[PDB]
Amino acid sequence: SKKSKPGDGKFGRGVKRG
Amino acid sequence: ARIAGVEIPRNKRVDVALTYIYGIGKARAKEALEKTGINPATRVKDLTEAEVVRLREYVENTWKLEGELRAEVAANIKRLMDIGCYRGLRHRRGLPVRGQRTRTNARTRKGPRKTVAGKKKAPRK
Amino acid sequence: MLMPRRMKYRKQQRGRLKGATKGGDYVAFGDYGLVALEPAWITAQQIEAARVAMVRHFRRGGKIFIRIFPDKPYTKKPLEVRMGKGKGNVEGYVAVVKPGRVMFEVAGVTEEQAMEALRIAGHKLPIKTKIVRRDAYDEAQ
Amino acid sequence: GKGDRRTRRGKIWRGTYGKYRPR
Amino acid sequence: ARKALIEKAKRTPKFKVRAYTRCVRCGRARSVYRFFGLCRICLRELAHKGQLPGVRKASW
RNA sequence: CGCGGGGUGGAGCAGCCUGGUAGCUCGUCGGGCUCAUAACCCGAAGGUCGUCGGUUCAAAUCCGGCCCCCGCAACCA
RNA sequence: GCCCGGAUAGCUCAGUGGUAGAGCAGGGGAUUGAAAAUCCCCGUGUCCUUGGUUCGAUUCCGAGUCCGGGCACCA
RNA sequence: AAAAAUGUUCUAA
RNA sequence: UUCGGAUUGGGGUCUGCAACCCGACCCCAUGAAGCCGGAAUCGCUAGUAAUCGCGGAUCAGCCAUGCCGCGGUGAAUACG
Ligand SMILES: [K+]
Ligand SMILES: [Mg+2]
Ligand SMILES: [Mg+2]
Ligand SMILES: [Mg+2]
Ligand SMILES: [Mg+2]
Ligand SMILES: [Mg+2]
Ligand SMILES: [Mg+2]
Ligand SMILES: [Mg+2]
Ligand SMILES: [Mg+2]
Ligand SMILES: [Mg+2]
Ligand SMILES: [Mg+2]
Ligand SMILES: [Mg+2]
Ligand SMILES: [Mg+2]
Ligand SMILES: [Mg+2]
Ligand SMILES: [Mg+2]
Ligand SMILES: [Mg+2]
Ligand SMILES: [Mg+2]
Ligand SMILES: [Mg+2]
Ligand SMILES: [Mg+2]
Ligand SMILES: [Mg+2]
Ligand SMILES: [Mg+2]
Ligand SMILES: [Mg+2]
Ligand SMILES: [Mg+2]
Ligand SMILES: [Mg+2]
Ligand SMILES: [Mg+2]
Ligand SMILES: [Mg+2]
Ligand SMILES: [Mg+2]
Ligand SMILES: [Mg+2]
Ligand SMILES: [Mg+2]
Ligand SMILES: [Mg+2]
Ligand SMILES: [Mg+2]
Ligand SMILES: [Mg+2]
Ligand SMILES: [Mg+2]
Ligand SMILES: [Mg+2]
Ligand SMILES: [Mg+2]
Ligand SMILES: [Mg+2]
Ligand SMILES: [Mg+2]
Ligand SMILES: [Mg+2]
Ligand SMILES: [Mg+2]
Ligand SMILES: [Mg+2]
Ligand SMILES: [Mg+2]
Ligand SMILES: [Mg+2]
Ligand SMILES: [Mg+2]
Ligand SMILES: [Mg+2]
Ligand SMILES: [Mg+2]
Ligand SMILES: [Mg+2]
Ligand SMILES: [Mg+2]
Ligand SMILES: [Mg+2]
Ligand SMILES: [Mg+2]
Ligand SMILES: [Mg+2]
Ligand SMILES: [Mg+2]
Ligand SMILES: [Mg+2]
Ligand SMILES: [Zn+2]
Repeated sequence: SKKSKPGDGKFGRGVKRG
Repeated sequence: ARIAGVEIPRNKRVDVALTYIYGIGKARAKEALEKTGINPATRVKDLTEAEVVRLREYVENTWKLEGELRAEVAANIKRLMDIGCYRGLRHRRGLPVRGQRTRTNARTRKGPRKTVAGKKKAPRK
Repeated sequence: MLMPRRMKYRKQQRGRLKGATKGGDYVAFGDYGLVALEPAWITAQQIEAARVAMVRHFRRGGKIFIRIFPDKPYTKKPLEVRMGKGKGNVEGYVAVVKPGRVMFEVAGVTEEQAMEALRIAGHKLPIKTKIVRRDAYDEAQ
Repeated sequence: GKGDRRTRRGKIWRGTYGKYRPR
Repeated sequence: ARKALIEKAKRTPKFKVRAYTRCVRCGRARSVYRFFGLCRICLRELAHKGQLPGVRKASW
């Protein structure tokens, strides 16, 4: 639900956090 | 069983036969022969037992060798695994020690290839 | 259920049941015992029925000693066959038990608790029995 | 051979100098 | 991580070793030519415009 | 506890008779060819032989008991 | 009345003494333009009750309940 | 005068 | 094997605030696999291929055996 790939299950958003 | 425990091959020059002793590469053979006055080019079967006992004495005492060197090498590796340092763990797991890649190489350190199954490609359809 | 792990021979001839028990006639381990008054072949099934009755009467408490062992193979022909053609097949195991044998003992339990448990135990058995407590005669042996 | 650091050949390869190839 | 790294490369660092080039045109960290202060792309862009003194597509 | 046969890589079959040896086809795994799959070609792995007991220097193989799986039989009344 | 067999996740079923798997259903990731398929990850449970053996039992032994079935004129 | 099978759904920009 | 120089022990040097993870280099010692490579498969028609070394960009250093260039030596064969 955060920045880039892979996806965290929310649309558009990924697992990487800042 | 001449020197030290090693029967160094006759029919070869001294400087080379000496290398057949665990602990003596080409450079140390250059010393012992200079430091004891034997021709580096004399075939081993052609050494006077004066030269033999001369060379044997210096070789056997200047540096440490076949079985003792092996034991000091062993104690150092043994030491690293005991303290539990990084090089120690890489000796336990039998992996490379000097920072090589292990993704794709290291067969000297790892052994023959233990091939396992791979991820399957999907079928069509 | 009890039975021998191994046997030298599979089938045994039928016994005789003469005389008082050979040994095991005195309380050996516990405080109270159950004594045979008649001879019989006691079955593995009967022995296990007496044991579980006492176990549930102690609600797992106390100790139980089985001082008989069904080592004797008990043979039986299939139903509706004629005589002959060799001996029937082993169908279970019995313990030979002559009068005066201490078959069971209990310990670590109230007298009242032992008495009841040995009474119930006795109702599983095909012989008259007796309850006993360990006297000095038992300790003299 | 070129992988042998201990020769005038291997120092020519790794572009280094030393006892085994001085200057 | 773009603009705050455009700035950071300018700042004089806590240590000499932490210095690094960036394209002064686009900000690229990689393929930065010292002579121009430019990455290999901006180089090819400004070149083809003739905005780069004396630079000319070589051939031989 | 009528008689007969069977139990061995994942599947289907050899090996047993005649004690010292595990074999064949498919299948599985790795690599080739193909744009790609299949066919095809090159390699590899996997069975202590239903089970317990005995005989033997040695048991899948010989002998007993147990489990299981097919088959056959049950006539005169 | 007596004999055999079944009971484990929401559903269909594996499992041979140290409380456990699968498939399928649903969701997410990878993959895709988006799907199908394939691969990964996630939630699933007093393993029907009761007694016993055991340090320990879904697992071995007995019973019970429910279901599912089996007995056999006679000349 | 031809060894050799096949290419999931919707979309064709 | 005076072929090969991987791996490991020890001892140094340098760059760098700093080389445990994770640098290059030096010297002692160690001295693996490898005896020309299954099915299969790539490049090149001439100063080419093959073989030899040199330089530069990046860059403190460097994991470059990579890349872009440079000249030395210099073939084989094309019937169709
Ligand atoms: K008749
Ligand atoms: Mg990833
Ligand atoms: Mg951040
Ligand atoms: Mg040596
Ligand atoms: Mg590494
Ligand atoms: Mg399908
Ligand atoms: Mg009799
Ligand atoms: Mg008398
Ligand atoms: Mg008696
Ligand atoms: Mg006595
Ligand atoms: Mg009876
Ligand atoms: Mg009888
Ligand atoms: Mg008889
Ligand atoms: Mg009988
Ligand atoms: Mg009675
Ligand atoms: Mg009394
Ligand atoms: Mg830098
Ligand atoms: Mg830069
Ligand atoms: Mg089988
Ligand atoms: Mg066959
Ligand atoms: Mg045969
Ligand atoms: Mg044979
Ligand atoms: Mg075979
Ligand atoms: Mg394959
Ligand atoms: Mg295409
Ligand atoms: Mg294919
Ligand atoms: Mg048998
Ligand atoms: Mg045997
Ligand atoms: Mg045997
Ligand atoms: Mg054999
Ligand atoms: Mg007739
Ligand atoms: Mg009835
Ligand atoms: Mg039942
Ligand atoms: Mg899905
Ligand atoms: Mg996820
Ligand atoms: Mg996408
Ligand atoms: Mg999607
Ligand atoms: Mg039960
Ligand atoms: Mg059971
Ligand atoms: Mg044809
Ligand atoms: Mg088809
Ligand atoms: Mg050598
Ligand atoms: Mg050499
Ligand atoms: Mg070292
Ligand atoms: Mg480092
Ligand atoms: Mg050779
Ligand atoms: Mg070749
Ligand atoms: Mg051409
Ligand atoms: Mg060469
Ligand atoms: Mg260069
Ligand atoms: Mg550099
Ligand atoms: Mg490295
Ligand atoms: Zn730029």
